[PDB]
Amino acid sequence: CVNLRTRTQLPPAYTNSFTRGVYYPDKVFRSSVLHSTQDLFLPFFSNVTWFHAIHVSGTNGTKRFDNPVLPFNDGVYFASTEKSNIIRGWIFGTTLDSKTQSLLIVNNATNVVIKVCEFQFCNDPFLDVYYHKNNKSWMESGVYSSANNCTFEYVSQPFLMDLEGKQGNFKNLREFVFKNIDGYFKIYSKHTPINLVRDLPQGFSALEPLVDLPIGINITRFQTLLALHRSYLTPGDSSSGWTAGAAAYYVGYLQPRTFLLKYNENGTITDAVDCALDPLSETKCTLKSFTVEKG
Amino acid sequence: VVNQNAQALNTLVKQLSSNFGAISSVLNDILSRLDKVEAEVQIDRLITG
Amino acid sequence: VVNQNAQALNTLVKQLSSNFGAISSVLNDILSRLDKVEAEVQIDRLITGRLQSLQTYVTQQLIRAAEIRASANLAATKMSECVLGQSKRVDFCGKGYH
Amino acid sequence: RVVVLSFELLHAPATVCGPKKSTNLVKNKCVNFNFNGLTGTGVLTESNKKFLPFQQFGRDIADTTDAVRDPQTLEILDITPCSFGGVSVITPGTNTSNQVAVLYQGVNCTEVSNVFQTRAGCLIGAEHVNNSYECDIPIGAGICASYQTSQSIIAYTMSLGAENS
Amino acid sequence: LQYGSFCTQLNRALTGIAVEQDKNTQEVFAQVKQIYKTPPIKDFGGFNFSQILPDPSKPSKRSFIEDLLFNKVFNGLTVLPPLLTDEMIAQYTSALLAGTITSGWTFGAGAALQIPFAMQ
Amino acid sequence: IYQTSNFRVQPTESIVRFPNITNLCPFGEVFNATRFASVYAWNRKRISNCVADYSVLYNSASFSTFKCYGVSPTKLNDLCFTNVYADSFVIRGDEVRQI
Repeated sequence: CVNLRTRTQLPPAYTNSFTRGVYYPDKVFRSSVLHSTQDLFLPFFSNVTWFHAIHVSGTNGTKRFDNPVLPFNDGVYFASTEKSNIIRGWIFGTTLDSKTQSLLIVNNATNVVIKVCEFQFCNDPFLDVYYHKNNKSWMESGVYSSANNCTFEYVSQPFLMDLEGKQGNFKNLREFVFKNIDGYFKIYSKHTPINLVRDLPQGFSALEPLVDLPIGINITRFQTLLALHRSYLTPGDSSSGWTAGAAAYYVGYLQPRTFLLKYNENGTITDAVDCALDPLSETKCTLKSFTVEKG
Repeated sequence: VVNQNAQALNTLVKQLSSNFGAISSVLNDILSRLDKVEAEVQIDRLITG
Repeated sequence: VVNQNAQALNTLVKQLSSNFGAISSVLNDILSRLDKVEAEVQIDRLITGRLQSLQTYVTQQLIRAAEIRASANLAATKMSECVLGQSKRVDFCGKGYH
Repeated sequence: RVVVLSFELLHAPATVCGPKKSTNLVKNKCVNFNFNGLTGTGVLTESNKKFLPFQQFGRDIADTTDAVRDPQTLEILDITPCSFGGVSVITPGTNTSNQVAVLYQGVNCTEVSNVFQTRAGCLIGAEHVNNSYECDIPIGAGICASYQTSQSIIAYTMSLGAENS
Repeated sequence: LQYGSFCTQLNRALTGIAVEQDKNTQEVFAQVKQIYKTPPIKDFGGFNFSQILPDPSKPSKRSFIEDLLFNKVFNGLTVLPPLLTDEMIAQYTSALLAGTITSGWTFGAGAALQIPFAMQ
Repeated sequence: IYQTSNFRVQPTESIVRFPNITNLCPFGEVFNATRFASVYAWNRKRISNCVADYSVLYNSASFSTFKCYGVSPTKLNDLCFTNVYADSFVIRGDEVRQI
């Protein structure tokens, strides 16, 4: 396990969700139509909590890793704005200790691995990342000290992933929705290319269903898994101890909501209305239309 | 105007011959066959229709 | 007139996905799930609600057709009195002296 | 000892099904079908609808199925209802003749001894004529029928009146 | 079938509405026994009717103002066609215009008697 | 012109399509499991991605209750489900009516 001897926690910052966190509600194709649906959604223009992982170099070199335990409630919108693959996965459960079954989700850099077990998680859970100089390759370790009484496991098809630390603006936006309903843990996702110094982008985007897991466990809390590099973010430096590349993530809770969804000819969701937002949005849902006439 | 009103009354009179999901169209036959508690369950379907 | 005929037919169509207290709105669910005796009690609930929907549609259409007949009678009278004649009836054929 | 078997029906495609076996797939014919327990009757056609990879079924504005994915080959089929229409019988009336013509309203003549595709439907048993007359019996879409000379039922586009300059 | 006559009753009602739509159109537009042509010389005293008369270059004899007006506006359910086509309604409407501009009100009561348009 | 009836194009044949899966569902690991739960801790098994021959269960002479609520027991082989949960426990015979 990793043992960080120093950590500075910042208070929860906030940013606006705009029109984000919409996902395809069901496995049904629909085309050139407006459709009204009730589900857990991220409310439009709600405040999403903001968290960061950063290393600041200097004579008082400051290392920051926001990975608190957070409430899950009925479900979570999660987004990350990143330069490098620093966010690696999540833990979900109730006690987050060996007394109860917890879901582990982890991108190891070859496969997504999913497990449900009575985990003895590390006192601070992180992915320990290091460069093996003889094999000329990255390696990953260190989420838990033991696992017992496992009730589910899955492993994705293989892929390759870059773990080198990149400078400049945030280049990647990753968006996820997590839900725990009827005994099914449902995941939705999307990836978007961006070029931003900070915050979520304005504009509309719909997350596709990624997977649907029949795990049955009671989830009330979760935690993000961050990569910690044992060494440099790029070759040829001379620093010491752990580091993390610059990453930001955003957390928004889902609520029971009515939405009106616009589907184009190609059956992509191109726009939406949160019917509970304001009296104009309720008027758009009342008329089942994105345009309201004089009246 | 004569034919429409004659046709509406014929349709109304023919609707008395419908069961509406009761065991019979005939109200006295239900009341002759069944005791009160079970008869009224049939009468309610004739009333509704 | 176009919008009301569409809105009334759309309401008639979307009443087919109402349960009316049956186990499903889909008539083939009942008949693929249930036997002779179990099915018919569910069929009678759909029949009753669909029949109620259809009686409601035909009654709105009769009332709406009487408005269109009154409008067409006025149009036919303006065809005789305004196009086939010169009317002296004030404001029957526009404003000013016709 | 008690076992409660509790079920969830179709929302996603089914994963538990009874011990039945699939038939081969036929297209451009009116058939009954059953895909994963989703029963129906209709004409099956190869779809051009762009289902996303997770999507199983497709629906019209009415919230009714109009496309499906086959469980065995993951291609998309458009579902069209097998055709229907009013049948109406056209006659000069029994005191004149026992001749009749028949209209299959809104039906194409390929779906059904004279045969004639009006816009009102496929008309059968009426002689189409190039002349125009007063409307005797209305059919719709400018067509009328009459009984005329050696007698036959004729179908024609109606004239509106004598042309005058 | 336990419900008796209710479907036949509902279909009789909808059939009666459908027959009335043809009657309504016939009582409005079929107000002339003759299809009046407007003369090939449009010498109507300086009054210009080209936007309300037909243009024969169109695939139907709608007027220009009628072309504007026409641009502005499976579950056992069917739409039946009207008896008269929009082309036939335009032919009746064209005859009513030609009658009025060539003969004033006279075609409304008897034969169309020509009168000069300024004289009318 | 008199509307005398309706026309219908009737179906010529019936299609069946199901997935190319062949493994039976593990009902033996429920009905022939060694020991059952106490009812307060009633034991749930989710069953998925398999062929459920319910005619095996319904033709077993041993069951003193076999009682379906939203389906008829003869129709179960004709039918399909997203998921099934088999919930197992022991109770007193006079209390079986409460399930």
